[PDB]
Formats: sequence, C-alpha cells, structure tokens
Amino acid sequence: MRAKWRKKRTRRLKRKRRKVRARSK
Amino acid sequence: SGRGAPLAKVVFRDPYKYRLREEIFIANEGVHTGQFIYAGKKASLNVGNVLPLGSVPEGTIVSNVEEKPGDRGALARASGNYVIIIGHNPDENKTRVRLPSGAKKVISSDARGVIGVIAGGGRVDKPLLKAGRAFHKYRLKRNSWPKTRGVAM
Amino acid sequence: VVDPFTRKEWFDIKAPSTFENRNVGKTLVNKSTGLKSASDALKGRVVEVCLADLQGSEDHSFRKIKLRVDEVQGKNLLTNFHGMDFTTDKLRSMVRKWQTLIEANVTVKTSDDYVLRIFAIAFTRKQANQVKRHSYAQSSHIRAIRKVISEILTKEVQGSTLAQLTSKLIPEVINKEIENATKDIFPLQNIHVRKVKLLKQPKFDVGALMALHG
Amino acid sequence: PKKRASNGRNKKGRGHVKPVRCVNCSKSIPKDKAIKRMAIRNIVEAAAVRDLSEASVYPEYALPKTYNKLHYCVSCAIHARIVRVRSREDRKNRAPP
Amino acid sequence: SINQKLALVIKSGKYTLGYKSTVKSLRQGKSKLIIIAANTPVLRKSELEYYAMLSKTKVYYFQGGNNELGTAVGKLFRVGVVSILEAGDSDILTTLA
Amino acid sequence: VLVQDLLHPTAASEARKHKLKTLVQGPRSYFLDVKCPGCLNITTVFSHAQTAVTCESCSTILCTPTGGKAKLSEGTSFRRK
Amino acid sequence: SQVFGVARIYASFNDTFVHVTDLSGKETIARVTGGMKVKADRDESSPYAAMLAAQDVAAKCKEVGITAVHVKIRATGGTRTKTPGPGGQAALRALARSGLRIGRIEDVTPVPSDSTRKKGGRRGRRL
Amino acid sequence: AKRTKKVGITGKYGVRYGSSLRRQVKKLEIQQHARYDCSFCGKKTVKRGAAGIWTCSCCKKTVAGGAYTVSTAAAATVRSTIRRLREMVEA
RNA sequence: AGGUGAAAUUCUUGGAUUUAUUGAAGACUAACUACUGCGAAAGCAUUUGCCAAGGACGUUUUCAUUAAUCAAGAACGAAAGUUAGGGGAUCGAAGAUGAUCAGAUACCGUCGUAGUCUUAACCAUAAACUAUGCCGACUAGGGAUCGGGUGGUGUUUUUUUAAUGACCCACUCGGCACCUUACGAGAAAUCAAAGUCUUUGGGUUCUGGGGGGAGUAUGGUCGCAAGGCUGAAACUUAAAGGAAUU
Repeated sequence: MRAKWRKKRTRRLKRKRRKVRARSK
Repeated sequence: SGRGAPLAKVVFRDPYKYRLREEIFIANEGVHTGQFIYAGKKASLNVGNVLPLGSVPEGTIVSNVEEKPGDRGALARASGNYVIIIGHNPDENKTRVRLPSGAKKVISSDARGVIGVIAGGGRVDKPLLKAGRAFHKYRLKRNSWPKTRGVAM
Repeated sequence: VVDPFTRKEWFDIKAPSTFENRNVGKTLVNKSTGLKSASDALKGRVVEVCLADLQGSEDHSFRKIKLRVDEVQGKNLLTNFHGMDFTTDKLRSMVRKWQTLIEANVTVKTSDDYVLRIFAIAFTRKQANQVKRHSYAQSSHIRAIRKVISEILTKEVQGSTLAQLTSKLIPEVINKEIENATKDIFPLQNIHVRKVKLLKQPKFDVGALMALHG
Repeated sequence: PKKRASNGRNKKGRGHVKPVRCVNCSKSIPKDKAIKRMAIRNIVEAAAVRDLSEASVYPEYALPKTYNKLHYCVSCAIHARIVRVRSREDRKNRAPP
Repeated sequence: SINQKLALVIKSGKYTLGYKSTVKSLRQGKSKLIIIAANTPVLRKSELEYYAMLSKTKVYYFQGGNNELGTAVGKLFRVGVVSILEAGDSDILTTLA
Repeated sequence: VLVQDLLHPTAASEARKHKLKTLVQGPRSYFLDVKCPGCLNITTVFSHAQTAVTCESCSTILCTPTGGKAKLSEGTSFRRK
Repeated sequence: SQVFGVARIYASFNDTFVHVTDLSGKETIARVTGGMKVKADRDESSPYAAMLAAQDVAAKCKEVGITAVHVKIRATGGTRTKTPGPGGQAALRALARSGLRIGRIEDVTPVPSDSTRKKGGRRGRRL
Repeated sequence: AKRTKKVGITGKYGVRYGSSLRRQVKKLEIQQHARYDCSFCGKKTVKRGAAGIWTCSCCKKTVAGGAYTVSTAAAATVRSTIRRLREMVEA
C-alpha cells in the first residue's frame, strides 16, 4: 500500500475522531 | 438622497440665453466639486467630459448614455456599474457595447456618452447587517418590503 | 449550386511609386452587384509579400513588406505602406545557440502625425581573437543597446512621414546605422530592425490617393 | 542509490527557476533541468526536393530555412527516442554523439 | 542628479516657504527659484505664473509632490511652493534641467 | 610539496600574488607627482585616488574616478611615484 | 509579370487542409481536405490522402488559371503538437508532379510565449 | 484597555446576527472612516461625507469616490483603460 | 472538421474547421534560457521612471573588540488549501460520460464548476534537496564560469599621435559546478569534504536510538476549517532497513 493512501486513510479517521469527539463539548 | 451615488447639478449659463441652468450629469468614481468639464463631439477624452461615439474609441467606459441619442441617458447609470465598447463601424454608426445583462446591444456614433462610471464602490458587497439599515433602505424607493411567502397564505 | 466562378472577377493588384516595379499580383474581389460596385467592394484587403519579388534582387529574399489596398484605379487595385515585418521562417533561421538576443521597442509619430512604432532585432557573435563559445554581455551593456536603439530611431523620424522613412527601410541603411555606434563597442551579427506597425491613419484622403498613381 | 551530480539536470543551488511544458505528451517539467534539442528542418523533404526546384520560379531562387526547438518529457523520450539507456562512467557523457 | 543638488543647498541655503514670503521675496528681488509640484493649486501659482513674467524669475515645475517636495524642504509637513532667496551652498542656476 | 623554503622569498611570487596570502601585508600601488601646464608651484597626488583630484587657480580636473588608475588628461604628466 | 497569389495550405494531425487563396487573403479559392477521398477516417493525414487532396485542387486551380503562388504552409502552431502533418506533405509531391509554378516558399506557424496553459499539466497525458 | 481580541468596531454588534457577517463589515468600514488622502492637496484629511462621497477639509472640495472604499477593485482596472485611450488620440 | 492506436462524443443547410481586417478581457514573457545569475530563505527572467538597498573589488579608509552561532522568541515564505472585493484565456479535482475487458469509478476522447491570477490580509507547509548544518585557519592541480586589479605604440577601430571601448595572455580573491585519482575517510556508493574521528576536544544551533502500534490518544498554544508544532502506552514479533553482488 502506497504511503500517501495510508497517510490519508488515517487523516480521514483523525478528522472523524474529532466528530465523535464533538459529542463531549 | 434616495439613490446610491453623487449626482451633480452640472451648470450651463445657456448657449442661447443668459441664465445658468444647472443640468445634471450622474455620479463618476473619480471627480470633484470643481471640474472644467467639456461636452460635445469635439471635446477631450477626460473623464467627466462627453462627445458622441463618433469621437470616442473601441473599448471605452462611461455612463448616462442614450440608447436613442438624446434620451439624456438610459444605459450606464449604476452604483459600481459601467459600459465598455465591443466593436464599431464608421458608416451606419453601429458601435457594439458591453452591458451586464450577460448580453450586448448596438448604438449610433452620435449618442451623448458622458465619460466615467457611476460612483459607489461595493454596496451589495457590504451587508445590511440588521433589517434596520434595511427598513431605512426601502425608505427612499418603494414599500415592496417586507416580502411574504406563497406556500404561507 | 450557382458555380460562383461568374461573380468571381479574376481582378488584379499592383504597387505604388515609392518602390520600383508597380507589379504585385492578381486577386479576385466579386462581380459588381446591386448597391456594391467594383470600387467600394473590399478596399480593406492587404498585400503581404517579400520585397525580393517586389524589387529585383534575391538578396532581400527575406523581410516581408506589409501593404493594404486603398481603392480601385484603372480596374487595378493600387496599394500603400501600412508597415514593415520580418519573415517568421527567417526568424527561427537566424537563431543559432550559445548567445544572447538583444531586442527593443519604441512608439513614434511622423510629420503627417502618423502613429507607427519601429523596433529592432539583434543577435550576438564572437571577435577575431576571442575563444569563448557564447559571447554574452554584462547586461549593463545590453541595456545600453536599448537606450541607443531608441535614440537612433527617434532622432531621424518625425519628418516626410513613412514615405521617405520607408524609402530608407527597404535599402536597409539602418543595418549600417545600428552597426555604426555598435562598431565602437561589441561586434554583433545579423543586425536588422525586424518589425514596425501602423494603425493610427485617418480616412480615405483623395490627396495621397493620386500620389500612388504614376 | 543517488547516481548523478546535479541529479535532475544542472539543478544546483537555486531551486524553482522557470519551467517549460513537454512538446509531445504535454508533460510539464523545468527547462534548465530536463532535455532539449534544436530542429533544423528545411522546407520539404529528401526525395521530392528536386521536383520542387524544377518548378521553382525566379533564377533557382535563394531558398531560406525554417528552424525549431524541441522539449521532451523523459518518460516518452525514452520509449524509443533519443537515449537507449547508457553505461556507468559513460553516463558523465556531455559530448554530442 | 536632481537628488544630490536638492539635498545639499537645502541643508545650508537661504530659502522662503510660502505664498506671502514668496511674494515678499519676489517683491524684494532676491528670489531666483520657485518649484511647485503637480498636486498643489497652480491657481495661487497662476498669479505666480502671471508673476513669473512680472518677477522675470526663472521658475521650475517639478513633476512630483510638495509632500515629496517636503523631503526636499525638510519637515514632513505641507509646502507646495519652494522659493530660493540667497545662495548658501550650491547653484542650481544651471543643472541637467 | 615535499620541501621548499617559505622563509626566503622570490621576486616572481612578489609581483604576481596578493600581499594578503603571501607572508606580510603591503600595497601593490603607489602615489604620483603630476603637474599641470601652467603651475609654477607643486602638486602631490594618489594612485587610483577614487575621488577626482582638482587643481589650484586653473581647476581643469587633473583626473577622474576610474576602476583602474585615476586617468589623467592631455594637460598632465604621468609621473610614476 | 505572372498570375500571383498565396497558397497558405495547412496540415495538422487527423486532416490536411489543401487549398489556395489570394495575396489579399480576404478571399480564398477552393478548400478540398484529404479525408474527402478516403471513407475510413483511419487514414486522414495519410500519404495518398494529400495526393488525392492536391488532386481535387489541381484541376480547380486550372479553372482559375493561377500558377505563380507564394506558399505559406503550416504544421499546427498555436499550442498543440507544433509538428507538421506526417503524410500531409505528400500534397506537394502530387501538385508539383502534375504542374503548378511554385516560388516564395515560406511558413507562418505562430509560436506562443507558453502563455495560455497547454493541454497536459504536471503528470501530463500519460497512457 | 482594548476590549477586543478579534472584533474591533464590530463588537458593537455583540452575539446577534453572526461572526462571518460582521467580519467583512470592519473591512471597508476602516477604508471609509479613516481620513482619506485628498489627491486635490496630497494632505490626507478627508472622510466619507455620505454614501459614495469624501467631504474634504483641505480647500473644502467634497470628493466623488467609492461606496466605502475610495476606488473599488472594478473602477481600478478602469482607471487604467481611460488613460490608455487618452494618449492614442492625444499626440 | 475536433479526435485517438482505431473508435464514439461533439460541431455541422441554423455555412462551425478554413485565410484575411480592427478588437477585447484574462494570461505569458517564449526561441537565446547555460552544469549560469542575484536574492536571507521562497525563488525571481520584456521596457522605462522613481525608490532606495545588497554586493565583488578598489582604499596607505573610519572603528577599535566592535565579535562568533541559536532554545521561547522575530521577518519573508513558492504551491495546494482560505474570507471576501477584481478573476474561468486555456487547461481543468469533481462531475458528465464514449470506448476498453469478465468488470473500470480511472488511464486515452470532448466539455466542464472549485481551481487558474490579483488587494489588503490568513492556513507557515513540500523530495522547502546539496535526503549530506553556520562560521575562522590548513591539507591539490588545472582550469569550465562571473565580478575585479595589472602591464602590453598587445587584436580589432579610423576621426586625428590624444580620448578609445571590446577581445587576447599568465596571473587571480569572493563567488558557481566539473575532471584525475585519494594523501584521508567512508558499510559501499562515493566525497577537495563524508579530509583535519582511537593519532577521537577550534566557538556553537538542532535532532535521532529495532520496527509496527503511531506522528496516531491527550492537552496546551495557533488558526475559520481542513489541519500545524505536539506526543503516548499496551500488545505483538525476530526480523526490518541500507549499500553492493551474484
């Protein structure tokens, strides 16, 4: 697997972890 | 007071009688209360001045121009709007010009074309903010506001 | 179908009196119709050609003199000087490599208050001693070429219009005027004025209209 | 690993300068770090050249030329163009042939 | 250079900033310079132009400003007309303009 | 390389290199004694000079600022040292 | 003293414009392209295409009577291949092989300042 | 005691309406209020005397500029073109 | 006709493609364009006025330790991405689809919004590269190449010995890359620095330590957001990585 594809897969699940995180603000 | 640009009383001591009738040449984003203006097909291309398009060039910007050489000014009279020229013709006088309706129309090279746009840099690009400057807004226009909804009644 | 060959009048075109042979070449306007005679048909046409076949020496097989038809005289379209140009084919022919291209521009008015703009092209060459494979300049010298090219051009013009100015353009007397002040500086090869364009001319003046007929 | 002096091509101590897109597959890349070759094409070709001079008007004419400048993309320029993959020290090669 | 001339004669020269004083220096006979830039009213200077021929003095119309002609006089204040009285250092009586 | 003597110098490497790389600092230039046609007094000047050295009563600028040695006119005498 | 004019023939990729005009240019004479003889399109800027191209323009120039023509051919110029038609020069091989006085041979393909972006970009058009 | 971090002359619009809206406000507000330079004197001491005008206190000549700014992005590229034609017909 | 390897799309009796006469916004600065420039970096190639700056060297110039490199800090910062005024000329994420093969979101086709650039200001990040730190002296030759200093009734020039500019010649400090081996070093590759490191210390900025997990959890500070610097641990596993060889 290309490193840019692996770097973005986690960038999306990192911005997505800011979403389920908005459930505590 | 009721429009959206500095309209001026352009004085003329009358070319046939001694009485100064301050005629009226609309707003130009680049003038001052004290300009030695010239109007007529034989004047200079200085903003404020004016001559028929048979004395002007391809790609010029002016205001209060007549679609019918004499209307005193129809096209080119808006806060932040202008009129460029897209073509010309020495015979028949068919100088094509740029109007914001997304299209362009042809005029005659004898219509009075007063150099310069109407003053008012970016009005619909600086919000009402509150219906306040919005109520005092329709104050000098028409009671078309407030506008209700159809699905409603 | 109408086979326009009929309304395809095999006309003809010639030169003025400022050149040598008043023969340029035949053309095809359109047969005289209703409210479109064979005088005020086109008139805005042009004659683009190398001044070699326009004169008599194949040394000038380069450079293309630009003309524009005025109106018809003797059922033979005349012509007049609208400007001078350089062959696009000879432009890429004079460009070698390992050098520097020195160009310049300048707007000028004539005596008849004619608005044109003479330019000037320039290529670089070595010296009868140099061993260098380039022959570049310290820029402050190429920048001096621009203040000297415009100096020359706008010092002799503003007189006799392009009638006498074009009378010196063709015999390329400027190639020895450019290489005149440059002789005391850098050698330079080729050296020509390239282009120049005219667009600020009034309307049809019957005056210089018969000055083309001879 | 790294096999070349100014890797790219004469790319040393400057960076972004002025690039020119490829005049083949439209593959863009810097002019001073790619590859370029002058085109010395006459006017016609090598076969019908004699038949054109026979019909040529004017005393044999002077006959001018039409030059040009090429720009390659590297990837396609190696498909079967100018390259053919070279050897080690013969890589330092900066000679015409 | 017009920069060198200005700098020197204004850091050691007898001058007069102003309409009255320019009119007073004019109706004295010891003023040979009066430079007004393009932004200041040339009307006040119209009497000075009608007085240019009356004062016989050699004027000069600088293509700049009296805020840039302020750097020329010294303070970042406002001064459209610079009228030279008596020589104190340099003599722009004859320059490259 | 191997062996030499940077203790005893030569006249060849004394008129070729910079005094700032040899063994001691020293100007490769000099001053001059140039006069003008009509000066019955004295005139001592520099080499490159930089700034232009004028005259006495008939100031006709002896030399002007040059990248090389302050050039002299047709009314002067290049007097070395 | 001849019957002058200017060929101004064109030759791009996937077609070859084989026609002549006059020294003025504001009037052309004939058009006839090479794919008009070939009903396959597979071979458009092909060799016999240009041959048959200057074949349809050969007898039509014999109708006007013009012979001395200052040709101004072209590749594609503008901002595309910048390369002349592969088999589009076979049009000169058939018009001279039939008869037509040629002289003042030149070109007018305008080269850009790389101004308007070309159709390719960084990664380009790699297939 | 500047009672602002990122609001300025817009804090007078508190929590009502919205941030985004009031943001752009302060933009041309400042490029209208501020004593604009009167080129009819080179001395900047002229503010906005009603929509589209700049009342000058330097010869007291009122000025014709912009609705907020003294020259919008549009009438700017236009300042250029009129200058261009001027000379061509000049001499 | 535009177009590909050939197709299809599409534009075409509503005369586009076609060459010629003035135009225009928007864009660019071509070919010369180089083992070269100058700039702090990022980079930034047309002309001229203005603004001033830096610089090599010139100098028997003025100072007299002014000094030397950086944690937190402080200016610019290409390009993507941004808020909005001016902005889509082309190309053109996305999209729309025509072929392709069992299938194709894609590559190849045409068109096409964001984007493309600007005004004052944000996100301060990249293979931002010399994957290789700054300076003060030394260890090699030639020069490729620029700025510069010298002498030459040297080359070229003719106006008129003067003024003369440029080219030629060894030399040549600050610059920019290369060649031969390497005295040295280096895992090798290779390097006038990766030499001057077991014979290890000239002042100093910084970071790295088997790799996954993971530049992810947390929080702080910055920013509008995307996201930036940031920074875990358990658990797992005995291989992984690099040079170079067959």
